[PDB]
Amino acid sequence: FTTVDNTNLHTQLVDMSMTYGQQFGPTYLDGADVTKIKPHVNHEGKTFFVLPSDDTLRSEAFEYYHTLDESFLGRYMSALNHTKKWKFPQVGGLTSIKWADNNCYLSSVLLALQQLEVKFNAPALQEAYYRARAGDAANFCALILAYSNKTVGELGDVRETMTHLLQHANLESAKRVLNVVCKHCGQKTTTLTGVEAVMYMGTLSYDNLKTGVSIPCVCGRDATQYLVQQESSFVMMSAPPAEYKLQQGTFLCANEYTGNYQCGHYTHITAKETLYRIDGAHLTKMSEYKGPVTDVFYKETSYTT
Ligand SMILES: C[C@H](c1cccc2ccccc12)N1CCC(C(=O)NCc2ccc(F)cc2)CC1
Ligand SMILES: [Zn+2]
Repeated sequence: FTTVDNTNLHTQLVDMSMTYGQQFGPTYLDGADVTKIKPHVNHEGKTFFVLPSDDTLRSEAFEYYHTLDESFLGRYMSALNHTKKWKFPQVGGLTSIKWADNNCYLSSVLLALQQLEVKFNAPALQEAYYRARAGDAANFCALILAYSNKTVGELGDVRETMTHLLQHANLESAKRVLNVVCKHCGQKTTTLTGVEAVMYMGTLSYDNLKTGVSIPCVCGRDATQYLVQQESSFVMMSAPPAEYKLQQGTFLCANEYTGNYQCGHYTHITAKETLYRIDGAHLTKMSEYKGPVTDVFYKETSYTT
């Protein structure tokens, strides 16, 4: 029994002589890489993981994971070896992660997804996510790491991570139209789809984007950008961390980042009855917040001006 998706098993008969690596190529088993080891006296009838050695495992790996990256399953396994050892407490109603291995940023990603009307197209993601929502999150965390080419123990950036993951999200009907202006110039309409329809870097305030947001121009004096139309279930506003005040009823959730670029700490802020700050296993409550915020999520259905 080999498998690359844990859904389709492929019965195989083993030889005393060689190691799995010999007969199967790169191999695994319950995380325990068993590539260069031989058959047992007990656990035959075992399901093994394997590299798409052949046209059919390749095809099943792709349909499940929606990736052609030959290194993916290996990196995924390695991460799973650590994440399956993580704790995943329910905090303010949501699955979150006990701090370990600089998993901060994954903790914020996971808490924020649980609040967005979002679906994944890769079956591995859809499934792993459903289980994470029920508090079984190791696979899902290890998939996040693998899909964004990070390893356990690195600190990571939440915005970059969402970038990789939302590429695998159902954005197929998301649309964003922005008007651009230059009062020593004319007026340019732009339409954005996929990830950039929901993800904006340059201000934390969705209103600001509605009423116009500025930056140094390309002809003499500054140019403006404003939102003429939005279609999606949410939007994510990001900016380098800056002192910013979050009020109840104004936003859905947010991330704070304290530190510098190289090293620092994320916590997650969500507004229910009141504002909550989730710091892995830890929860605190507050009526209002002013701190270094870097991502703010807003709820949406259809906006037009
Ligand atoms: C939110 C924050 C951020 C985003 C954009 C601009 C920023 C400017 C200053 C400080 C943080 C900024 N992020 C910056 C990168 C952080 C990170 O992954 N650090 C690990 C690392 C370690 C060594 C490096 F040389 C560079 C990065 C994770 C979060
Ligand atoms: Zn101009």
